[PDB]
Amino acid sequence: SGFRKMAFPSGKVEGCMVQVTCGTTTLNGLWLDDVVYCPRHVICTSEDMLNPNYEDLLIRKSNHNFLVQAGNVQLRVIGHSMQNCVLKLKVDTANPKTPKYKFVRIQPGQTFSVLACYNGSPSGVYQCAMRPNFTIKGSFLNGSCGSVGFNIDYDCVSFCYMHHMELPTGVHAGTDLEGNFYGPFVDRQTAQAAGTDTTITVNVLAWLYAAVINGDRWFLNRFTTTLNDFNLVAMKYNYEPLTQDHVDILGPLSAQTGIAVLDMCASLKELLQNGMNGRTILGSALLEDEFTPFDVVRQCSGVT
Amino acid sequence: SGFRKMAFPSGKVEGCMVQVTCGTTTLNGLWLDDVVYCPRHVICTSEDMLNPNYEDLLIRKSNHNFLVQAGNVQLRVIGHSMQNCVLKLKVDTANPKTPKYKFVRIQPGQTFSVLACYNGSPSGVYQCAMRPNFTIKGSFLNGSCGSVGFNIDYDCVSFCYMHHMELPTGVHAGTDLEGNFYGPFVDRQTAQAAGTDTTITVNVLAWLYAAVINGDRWFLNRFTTTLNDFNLVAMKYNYEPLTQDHVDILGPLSAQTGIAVLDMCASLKELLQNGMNGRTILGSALLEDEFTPFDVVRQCSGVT
Ligand SMILES: *CC(=O)N1CCCN(Cc2ccccc2C)CC1
Ligand SMILES: *CC(=O)N1CCCN(Cc2ccccc2C)CC1
Repeated sequence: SGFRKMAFPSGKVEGCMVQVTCGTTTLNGLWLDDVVYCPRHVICTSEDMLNPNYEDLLIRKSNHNFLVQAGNVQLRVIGHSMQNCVLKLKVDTANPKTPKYKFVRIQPGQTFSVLACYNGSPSGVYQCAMRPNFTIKGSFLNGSCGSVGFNIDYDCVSFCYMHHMELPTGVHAGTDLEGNFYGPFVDRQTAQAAGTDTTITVNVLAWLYAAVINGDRWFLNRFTTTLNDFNLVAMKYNYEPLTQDHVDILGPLSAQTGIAVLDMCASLKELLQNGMNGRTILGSALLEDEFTPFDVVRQCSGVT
Repeated sequence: SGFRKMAFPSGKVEGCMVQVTCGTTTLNGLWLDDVVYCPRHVICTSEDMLNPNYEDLLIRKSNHNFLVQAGNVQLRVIGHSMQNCVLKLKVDTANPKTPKYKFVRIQPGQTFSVLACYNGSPSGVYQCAMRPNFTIKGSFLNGSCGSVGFNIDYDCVSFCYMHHMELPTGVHAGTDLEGNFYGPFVDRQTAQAAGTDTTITVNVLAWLYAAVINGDRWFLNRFTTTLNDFNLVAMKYNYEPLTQDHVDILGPLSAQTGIAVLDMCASLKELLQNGMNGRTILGSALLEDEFTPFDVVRQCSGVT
């Protein structure tokens, strides 16, 4: 019992983190097989970051200009290419600690663990969600670029995020491992405002399911609603609209708790319309939206 | 920028987790050098848990009754002893993945990372505090006993917690690695009510410092207070009393932000007396007390 913002064990990803230095710029790389993946702005000085031409900048660089350190041992770079906003460095050694892995591009609403890194050294691990505006609310200091977000299924690491950018508003933008940015963000020091940070409605409902399962039930009410009625309330409160797909995904939690999805929606509706009245749910004074139904099932079943 | 509930990278502790089976009971062990540490109630059935005599129960057990599995390879048990509420199993192999480590007994207010485990397999990692009533607010399902709490300094793991017990109220009790319970808890299925869960005042002030450093400053006011005046307010709201030691510890955060500790105390006072007025601080609608001044300095400096 008890419910916690829970990250994947970070071990398998700790074994992949390296330091990448190009001239004076240092950030983190990800060493999988005989390839090190890092943000392409490794080749920039802050003098370049206002209007960088990455193709032109990279012409000036050679395999020996990319200093890759794995602990206190240097990797020999035998090749380099630009894929979208990442560099792939070919090294002459496969990472012996390469886990089973995939690169997956996640959807907004989906959660993942970040291993925050500085000079290829892991510092901490936390749980994130891809916000509906394709930002993540991270904790990232200078030198954290190249840190990766990941999910783990038994033995298999799915890398979904590389950290690249902090918006003036202190939220975070980055790429999948093919170097494609989530949202409209570009690796350039320019005016880039985030869209509306809407609340991930299906994740709030999953979290209300988690609450019921762990004893917090004061918010359960006598009411129900319809998808259309609920969504009128959702819109007013900048909640993502709830679909029949979302309802289907909440099915197993529905089944476990014996509370119909649309009844729980009615509970959420009254919570939006009335607030918490100074009360708390799983030790939170607001509605948590960074637990997926899958996350709730996991932490309330005990998958390893 | 951004502030997250952040755990230590769990890798070094993942390499130490094993499965311990005694007859039909299975839980987690910690393999350091040629010793596996697990909760002593591994020797119990739920039939024993009402009034277990551990000395008498252990007489009936032998080295070969303690089945220790590390992945899919079995460790040979060449010895066993009871230390307080832990068993130490001597194995014929030193854990090749033993990190540098210490056993440290933490004080209430101090934070640590938990690696939640089931059948010696890590499932997730989160950040905890030893509550002033010597409970922790964990997330622990059946089979999670033996999971450990830890801190990491560069290369050195300080193990402070082994999970043993869930109180009827769904909070968690456990031992240090010498098998001594935090608080008055005993590994027995008996009436055990937790004391007052007071708020860790120095950790709230550290968190307010973190907020200021990350841009959230609406709660800064024109007032100051005294240690004695503040503590009258602390008592009323079941906040731990603030000492000159707490003020000394907040010194570096004070220095960085240019806000005097007693001014910030006055900010906290008005927050207690007036609440948040439906506002938030670092994305929280209540006062977070599970970040130590040391945690704030770390996440706002970037230690690895
Ligand atoms: C993430 C990190 O290590 N750094 C801090 C922020 C990114 N920065 C480069 C930069 C600056 C402005 C706009 C875009 C980018 C990519 C330096 C490294
Ligand atoms: C933690 C774990 O794996 N288990 C669930 C709770 C502990 N339990 C044994 C028990 C039961 C009641 C009171 C005390 C104790 C130690 C079984 C294993």
